Amino acid sequence: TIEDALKVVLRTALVHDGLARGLRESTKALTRGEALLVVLVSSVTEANIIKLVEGLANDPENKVPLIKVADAKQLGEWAGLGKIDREGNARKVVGASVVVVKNWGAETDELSMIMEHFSQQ
Amino acid sequence: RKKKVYTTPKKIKHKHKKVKLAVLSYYKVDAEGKVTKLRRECSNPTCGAGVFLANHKDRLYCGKCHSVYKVNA
Ligand SMILES: [Zn+2]
Repeated sequence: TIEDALKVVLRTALVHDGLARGLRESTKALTRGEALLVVLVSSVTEANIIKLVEGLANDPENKVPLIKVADAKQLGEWAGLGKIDREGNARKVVGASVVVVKNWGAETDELSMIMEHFSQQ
Repeated sequence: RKKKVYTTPKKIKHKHKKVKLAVLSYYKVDAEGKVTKLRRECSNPTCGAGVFLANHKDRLYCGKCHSVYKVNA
């Protein structure tokens, strides 16, 4: 439970339609006040998705949430991309790089837990 | 019935399903600076500076509002 509970803050976020999944979507979404928590890959390739979304979320005003995690293929199952098959093993999905969140669909204590790790260590 | 010769001139031109383009969202990129934006947006009542503008020959689009926003320089 050492900071891999970001799945459950994302999973309750999806049920209240609050993930602007996708490089195009996220970049559009976080170029407004919608940017509420952001999740990034470490690096996929060629370093420029890494440059681009970081510079937009590093604006000179308060809107700087940023969380740095591992490769994208896991991350799509960490978000909602449907591969349930009513819990069956089959992965029919792809992996996203940048998920930006709006409104997080919840009141979770893990939601309480997560920002504090984002704030204090 | 008599016959079906399918007489008419052949105009089978079923279209392109908007060919997948390459890496997009090219706002601008700035070496150690804040990035400005190519392709000017729109002062609308809904669109919250997220929709860009096509740069045509002598006109600027919208895309989601399909209305020209060009003004004289
Ligand atoms: Zn518009």
